[PDB]
Amino acid sequence: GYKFGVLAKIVNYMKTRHQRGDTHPLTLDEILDETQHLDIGLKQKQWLMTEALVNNPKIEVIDGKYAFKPKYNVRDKKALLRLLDQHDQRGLGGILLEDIEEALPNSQKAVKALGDQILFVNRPDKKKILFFNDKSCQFSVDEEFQKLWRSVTVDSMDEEKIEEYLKRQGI
Amino acid sequence: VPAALKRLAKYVIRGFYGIEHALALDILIRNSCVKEEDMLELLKFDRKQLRSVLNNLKGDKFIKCRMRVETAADGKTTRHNYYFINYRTLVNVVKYKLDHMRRRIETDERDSTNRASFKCPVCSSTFTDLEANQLFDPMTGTFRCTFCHTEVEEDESAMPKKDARTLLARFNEQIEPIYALLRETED
Amino acid sequence: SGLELYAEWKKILLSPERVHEIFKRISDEECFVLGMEPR
Ligand SMILES: [Zn+2]
Repeated sequence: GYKFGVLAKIVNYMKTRHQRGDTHPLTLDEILDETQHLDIGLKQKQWLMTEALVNNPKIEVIDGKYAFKPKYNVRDKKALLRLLDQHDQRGLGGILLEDIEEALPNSQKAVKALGDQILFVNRPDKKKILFFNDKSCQFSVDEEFQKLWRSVTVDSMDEEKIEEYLKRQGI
Repeated sequence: VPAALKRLAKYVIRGFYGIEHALALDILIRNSCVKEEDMLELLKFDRKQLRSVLNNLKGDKFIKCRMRVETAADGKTTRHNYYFINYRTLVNVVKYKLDHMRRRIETDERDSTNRASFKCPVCSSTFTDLEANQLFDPMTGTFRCTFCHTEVEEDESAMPKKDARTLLARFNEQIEPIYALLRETED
Repeated sequence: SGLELYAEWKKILLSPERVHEIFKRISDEECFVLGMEPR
């Protein structure tokens, strides 16, 4: 309606414009014409100019005009690898697979190209979380050893008994 | 915190635990003590998922937790869980988890001798060598099964015995780095 | 409560397994004091 039903179409229309490949920025008035919001309120023009078009993480202010932010979004295979590396280096955390698909068209090519470099963690809702594969220290054993490792129960022992075994065998 | 202790903990967590356990350890290495809530935001893990990993870490006593209670600015009670690494207790658990495997390896040597070789194909039951003569029927002049009255074979039990032997040599080789680290952490 | 035991000092659910180890650690002499024949 008023102050809410007009700003959204500006964002929605702008998103569609980028998909056409037009990286050129657009003015506040120019976007209004194509969004059929030429009659927008006067105090909405300044509010969008001062707050909406700067605070949003998808609006880039260029030479006084506004353009989409594809640089922040992952649109290349190299960017995908770099972003995960920063998350591990800075300990920011993983990213859901859905957040990358929308940002990276045909993300399957990039995900499969990197191969094992991406760690996929499947959530209960089938959502996959991507983490950087730190290849610094790697170690693995056969499933037989891992099953035997689980067969050695340890939560069922107290501290006194656990430490007693050390002197029992002489170590 | 000697650098040897930090490296020793990292080498073991990445070998017998998932990536989830290793990531939480790095936070406790950068800072001596870190809040459980703070760790959740950095790793972005689920509330239950983080607790499960912490419980497993607390189960093996690689890290200890202390509870601090204070009144918040708004007056509501606050219960923060502070986690920290106890190297003195951690080293004992690593030694305990290693000696048992070594003694288990020693046990494997004795198990090979007492393995039951005789087995009836019908009932698919394996009988010990000493028990084999018990079922021996003089009239037939060969081993038999009382339940099945069928011949008892022993060739099928030879193959699995050799597999355990190969694991002995490999286990001692892959574990040398852990033993070497332990010697460096004795001071 | 019901078929589950609670241990409070704070409060943690006590499982049947968690109690088995303590009973094993009990010596034979201690059982006599408790009025239970060990054998
Ligand atoms: Zn039989």
